[PDB]
Amino acid sequence: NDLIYQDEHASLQPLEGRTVAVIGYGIQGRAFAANLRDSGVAVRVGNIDDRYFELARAEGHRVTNIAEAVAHADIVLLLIPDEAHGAVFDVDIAPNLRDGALLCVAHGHSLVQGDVRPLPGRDLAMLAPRMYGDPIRRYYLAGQGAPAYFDIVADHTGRARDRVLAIARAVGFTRAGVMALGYRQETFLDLFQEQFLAPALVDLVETGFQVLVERGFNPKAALLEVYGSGEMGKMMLDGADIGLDEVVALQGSPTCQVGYHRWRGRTLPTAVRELAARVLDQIEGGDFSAYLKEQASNDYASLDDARRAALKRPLNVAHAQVRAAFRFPTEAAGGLYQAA
Amino acid sequence: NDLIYQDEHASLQPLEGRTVAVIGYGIQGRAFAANLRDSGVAVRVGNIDDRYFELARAEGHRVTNIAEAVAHADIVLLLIPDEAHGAVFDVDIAPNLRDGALLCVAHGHSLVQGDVRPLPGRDLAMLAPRMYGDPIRRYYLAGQGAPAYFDIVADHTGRARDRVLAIARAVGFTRAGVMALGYRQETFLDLFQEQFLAPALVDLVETGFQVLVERGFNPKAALLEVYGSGEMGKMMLDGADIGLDEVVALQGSPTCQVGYHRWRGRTLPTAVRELAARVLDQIEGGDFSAYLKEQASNDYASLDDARRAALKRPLNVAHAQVRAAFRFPTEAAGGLYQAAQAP
Ligand SMILES: NC(=O)c1ccc[n+]([C@@H]2O[C@H](COP(=O)([O-])OP(=O)(O)OC[C@H]3O[C@@H](n4cnc5c(N)ncnc54)[C@H](O)[C@@H]3O)[C@@H](O)[C@H]2O)c1
Ligand SMILES: NC(=O)c1ccc[n+]([C@@H]2O[C@H](COP(=O)([O-])OP(=O)(O)OC[C@H]3O[C@@H](n4cnc5c(N)ncnc54)[C@H](O)[C@@H]3O)[C@@H](O)[C@H]2O)c1
Ligand SMILES: [Mg+2]
Ligand SMILES: [Mg+2]
Ligand SMILES: [Mg+2]
Ligand SMILES: [Mg+2]
Repeated sequence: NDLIYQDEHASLQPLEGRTVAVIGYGIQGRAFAANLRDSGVAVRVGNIDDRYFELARAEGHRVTNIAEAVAHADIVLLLIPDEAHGAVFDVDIAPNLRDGALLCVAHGHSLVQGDVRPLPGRDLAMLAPRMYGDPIRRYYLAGQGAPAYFDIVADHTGRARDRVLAIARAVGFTRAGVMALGYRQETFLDLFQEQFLAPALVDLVETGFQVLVERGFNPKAALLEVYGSGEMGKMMLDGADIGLDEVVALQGSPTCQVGYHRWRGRTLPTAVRELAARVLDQIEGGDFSAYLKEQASNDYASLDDARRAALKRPLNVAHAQVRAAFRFPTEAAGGLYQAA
Repeated sequence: NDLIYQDEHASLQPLEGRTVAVIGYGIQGRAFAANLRDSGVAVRVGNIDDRYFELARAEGHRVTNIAEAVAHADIVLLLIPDEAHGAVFDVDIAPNLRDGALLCVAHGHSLVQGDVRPLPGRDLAMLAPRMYGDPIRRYYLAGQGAPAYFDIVADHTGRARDRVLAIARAVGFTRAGVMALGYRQETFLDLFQEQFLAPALVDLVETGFQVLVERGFNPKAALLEVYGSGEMGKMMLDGADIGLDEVVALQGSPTCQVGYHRWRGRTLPTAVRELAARVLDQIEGGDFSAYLKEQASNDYASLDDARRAALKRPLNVAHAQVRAAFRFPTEAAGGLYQAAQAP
């Protein structure tokens, strides 16, 4: 059956007198580094010479090049982009990773592609959060956490498991649950969410917007209804708690419930299911890996073009107009990652 | 060209010495009643003899039958299901609505069907929140608000507009924005969200779950990724703030962004937009209106069956298994609708 660790199944004892090198200070790196520090764990940041290095220094961390961070650490968290794992692993990590040290990745992709490998005398694990940084940090400060998947890939020490789960406890994942799952299955699940589900959800919101605008509806009202009001986001996030069909049962007017249940299970043709299968085949069969390696070279120039093009889509032009005219509920983020 | 009111464009002055009758204490009724009370507005609840009547009493409101609430009110908010509007308006509201009093609906449907009509000497308006009750209440207490649309249908007094916007300010909608929109267009927009977009989003989440499970993926993990983790919910909520493509640009790893942009705009066949058009045709043409009255005529017996049947779906079986095994971050809701300070 499933193996799920919560607070009662993990301790910070294994991190006593140990230094964690957080490699990278991006979406994941910044949240791990902040949460580890506030949990009373000795933390160092290893980063290349870019804005994240300066940010780590600004937020009161000990910041060096990656090689120096790895050399001075008992546990190394490789929280940089997956395509950068190969070169950073071979040049900066492997040569400096001490005897009996633990290397952790937060995604199985580099393990699947063979860019990160078990090293003699050393431990290798995946601790893969099911959430991005800002929520991981906000949850942690409220005494809450996001779920994670973990895999002990190589355990020379025999202590990898408790050290990985101690990191997971210190960063807050054990407040939700840390489930045993193979790095291979994590990779395919994770890439599936990013390549089928997220695009298809945004494509559908966009489809609702475009059809309403085509048929003479107020573009601001169209944008608000399909997501801009936050209603669809609230339904999906409350749904994570009580279930999606249950949100409609509890929070829906009878008119809303009658309409919802008329089309529930009837909106999507078989082609959607088939395209999801096609995306999974591309992820598993090496097609996506080749596409990603291509896109990575020239420092993701293609991705930059795609990002700028997206902002000029009618949906995102309409978003800008709505957000200028309607105040959205936000929380102050100033010093969110400074010491607690 | 849009007319959008924020806090600077409304005041509570028009509610000075006025009593608001909140008809219903449901998803909308409870939030309006709570926020109005905390804003220092005199509120009474009119409700039929059910669990909502007792809840209103438990939460410290002056509670009576609908007719008595209306008879003692300057402003009446009709916050009960749309199919109940006709009978309640004819029997309970119209005969008891004072000269120069304002009646507000939170949805245009009863106005489009003619179940709620302008009355000589009285004001008629729509104030339609773009949000359900709990967030309306939570936002209010945080000094924030949900957006709303409004339409002045009949204005005998010539003061309908300022009184409607005063209610909107009292319940917090002006902290986000309250936009002028015809009750007809609101009806079609609102029903479209409920009949195309919400079902299709859940259908899409379910498709993701089914495909992963049918290919041997861990059912708990499949459920977490497609919504159960809260990640897709957070993306869509953060997206409402900064934009959906912008959330991916800011919070997505480069691996995630490369994957997202590979399929963005390519996932859906033309049949999806065709169905969207078909749903609007059913909404606009009277097909849905007839379907709803049929469903209501048996006290929503078919809906009760559909609700129970939905809990047996593999997605909702997996949800229960995930929720028993993983603790989810939630705020305590115990005190949510009891008296608070004005923010
Ligand atoms: N973003 C998420 O929601 C998320 C979720 C779970 C796991 N992860 C995983 O965490 C890891 C980090 O992803 P992220 O989203 O934090 O990325 P990010 O884009 O925020 O990473 C930026 C960081 O990586 C460093 N970096 C970038 N290119 C580098 C290079 N060539 N060499 C060395 N350092 C480099 C930067 O200096 C900075 O510290 C990845 O393995 C990713 O798959 C991300
Ligand atoms: N739910 C939403 O998110 C939402 C959003 C905006 C507008 N609205 C509108 O608000 C109004 C109320 O919807 P809701 O979601 O609060 O509904 P609800 O299901 O929560 O309504 C329950 C309330 O209606 C009363 N009620 C039910 N049947 C009645 C009847 N036959 N006669 C008298 N009272 C009756 C109950 O006693 C209770 O007070 C509707 O016009 C709806 O379209 C709802
Ligand atoms: Mg992920
Ligand atoms: Mg509605
Ligand atoms: Mg609505
Ligand atoms: Mg990922």
